[PDB]
Amino acid sequence: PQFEKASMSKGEELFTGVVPILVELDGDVNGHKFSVRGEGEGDATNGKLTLKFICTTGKLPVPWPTLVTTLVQCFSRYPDHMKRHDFFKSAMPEGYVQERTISFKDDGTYKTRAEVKFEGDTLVNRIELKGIDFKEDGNILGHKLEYNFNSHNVYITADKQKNGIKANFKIRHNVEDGSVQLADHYQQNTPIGDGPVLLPDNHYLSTQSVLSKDPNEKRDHMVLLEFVTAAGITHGMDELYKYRIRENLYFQGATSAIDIPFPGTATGVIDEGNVLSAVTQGSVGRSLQDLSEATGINVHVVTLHRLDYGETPQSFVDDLFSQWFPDPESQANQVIIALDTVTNGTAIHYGDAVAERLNPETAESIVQETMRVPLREGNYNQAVLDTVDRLGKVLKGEPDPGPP
Amino acid sequence: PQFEKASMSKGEELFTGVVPILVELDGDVNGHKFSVRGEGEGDATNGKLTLKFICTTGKLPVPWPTLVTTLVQCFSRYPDHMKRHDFFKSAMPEGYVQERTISFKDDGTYKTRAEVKFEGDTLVNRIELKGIDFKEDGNILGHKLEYNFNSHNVYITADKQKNGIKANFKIRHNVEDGSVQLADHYQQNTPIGDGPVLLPDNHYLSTQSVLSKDPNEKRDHMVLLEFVTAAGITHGMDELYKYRIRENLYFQGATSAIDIPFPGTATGVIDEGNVLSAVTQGSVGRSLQDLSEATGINVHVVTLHRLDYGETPQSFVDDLFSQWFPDPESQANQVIIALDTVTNGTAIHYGDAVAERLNPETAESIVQETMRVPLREGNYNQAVLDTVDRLGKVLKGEPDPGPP
Repeated sequence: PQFEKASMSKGEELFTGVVPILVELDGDVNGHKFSVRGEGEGDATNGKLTLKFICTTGKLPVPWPTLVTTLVQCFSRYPDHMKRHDFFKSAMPEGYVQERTISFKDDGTYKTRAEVKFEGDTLVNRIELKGIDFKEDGNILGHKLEYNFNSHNVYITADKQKNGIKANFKIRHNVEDGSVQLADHYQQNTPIGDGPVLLPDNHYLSTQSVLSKDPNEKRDHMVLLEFVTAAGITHGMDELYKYRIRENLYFQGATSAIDIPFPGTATGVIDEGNVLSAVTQGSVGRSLQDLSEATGINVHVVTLHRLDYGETPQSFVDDLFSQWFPDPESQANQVIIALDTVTNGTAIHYGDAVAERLNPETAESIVQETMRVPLREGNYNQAVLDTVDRLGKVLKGEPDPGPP
Repeated sequence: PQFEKASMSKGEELFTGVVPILVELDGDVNGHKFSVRGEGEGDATNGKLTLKFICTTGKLPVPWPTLVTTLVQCFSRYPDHMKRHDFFKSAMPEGYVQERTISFKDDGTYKTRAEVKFEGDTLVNRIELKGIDFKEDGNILGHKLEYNFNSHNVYITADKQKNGIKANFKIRHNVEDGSVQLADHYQQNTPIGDGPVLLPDNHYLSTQSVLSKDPNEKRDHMVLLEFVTAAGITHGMDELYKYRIRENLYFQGATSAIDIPFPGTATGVIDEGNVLSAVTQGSVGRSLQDLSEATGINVHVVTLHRLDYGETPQSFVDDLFSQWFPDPESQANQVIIALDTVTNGTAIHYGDAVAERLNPETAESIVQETMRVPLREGNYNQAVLDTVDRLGKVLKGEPDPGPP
């Protein structure tokens, strides 16, 4: 079996071999202050990672395993069929901001902000950690955690408004008395630069960590080794799918036009890519209804997650319109605007009655300029409202306003 | 997110913690004879594995990395949503026979047979290896391979006839001159005992190996550490799906009745679970056609991979018959027999005209005894032919023969 061997981003090629790694952390938990420095290497092709951390201020005031997740997901092994979903490498060399909240069950919580970026040939992770309201003799400050680490799944989803991702997972820390201490993780990454990045389908990383000690070393330290790979889960893999309906977990795949059936409505908005607020849809709804009752032109606005490979925005919107409005009579009385929320590609289609009021060069200007300019900052709500505002005045037969 | 935490086989519960491990290998390559013994532990919940191998006969005549794949896939981490596909643990404690052929590109080939089974509380892998026609100064016998190891995917499929699995993968061995030496792997596993086992959907294991040396050790040896997890890939995850049609790679999922459209044929066989030879289908074809032309009863035989969760063999065959033959007139002139090839569950449905010749207690005997008895040994061809033979004589109006 052979898959897409080609490079999917420029950043991906920086990790082609072994990349040196540096980690720096300034922490404060309940006021006990500390610092950690770490160095090692990473081999992203194989998903291998090797680091040695040391506490530069004495002995760690918290247990080492509690800092593992804080102390470079760009070194994950994305198999060939998953390469299009590797956000982390696509943000390089500029890097990303990785922020987290870590709630230890029945105990305090960490608050973390790091920058992960290339400085020369080395990948650098620079962290600030703050820990609040921990129990004086709890599992954390009391150092009751075992020096070992379990494997986990990190569930990832795209944050399209921020041109980044979000992730959630539960870390299980073995307690020396046989119990288990839970650390719920909420995470957000956002690229430092303005270059383009890969916005992923829902997927997960399966993680493994092996903690050890350096016999020669006498400072307080941790030796860590890791393997990491990405994978996806679709609804058909989940025996429990039928029952957990009463999201952000399943690999969406591409949207083909047939996947969107005609809504059965004169006008409206179809937010399949889930980028629009209910308040926005309510406003767009009233506007398109205004246009209909006055001009008798019916518009639908369709968002979607991403398009099939090989199919373009124009080709999707052309197919959809044929499917919705088979009869040429059902045509012309109808419009459709489409938006790919992963790529921000847009396109329109309309029947001749509309073109009896809408010129090509204008119609392009409305989807390629008025609509796309706000997507430059991830403002999908404004992109749709502006487009609705400009087009509606055209179809009401008014002075066309300008593009941005 | 929460998935099926429950146990899917009895064998699965033997790996609940850390299991001690023992490996024994007797090898002969081009006549250079050797033995290796290894001991360590495995933690299948986390997909971790730790072993130390030593050559008991001097220095290894071949490079250590070339024996990694030969020297316990039961220690793989199956995530919760994949537990139904873990063949390896379900064959325990009796175990399985793991046989392989390893073709080193432009060089010789290994031939291997092992038994993996529990002896007391320890998992034991006992291997015989034979190597044939290697190059005297090749990459193998010449010891030109680097002491390191890449990550790989092991692609797995069910071998239903043998109540086991098959797997294929390509191992890439780094060569000290910068080139890469390929070792194509063909594999077959079969349970040692007669107890029930899990037959899996297509899936893969993503593997990682870290090779190291023991400083205190002076014998020829290898220290190995491993992480391993299972995952699946459906067609929608593969950008190249549309082009590689002109198999055994994609996670099949369950078959619902709607997935099988009415074939458009008076009679025939539909081998959706892909267990029947063309020669068998040709024979069944002529028989069912004989029954039709003579008695005017039309039979279809349908196999399928496995059923949706919650749906039974009877419930699938009842739905299918309604879907194929809506009109009660299209009924009675028609029969349908269904077979789940993963579970060997069977069921029939027929219209009243058939029951004007076919008694319930008999119809059951034909699908629950005549058809299932040959499935006990994985003989799907004989199961269908026997059932066709017995039923056809009933519907021709002849002395019913017996069940097994």
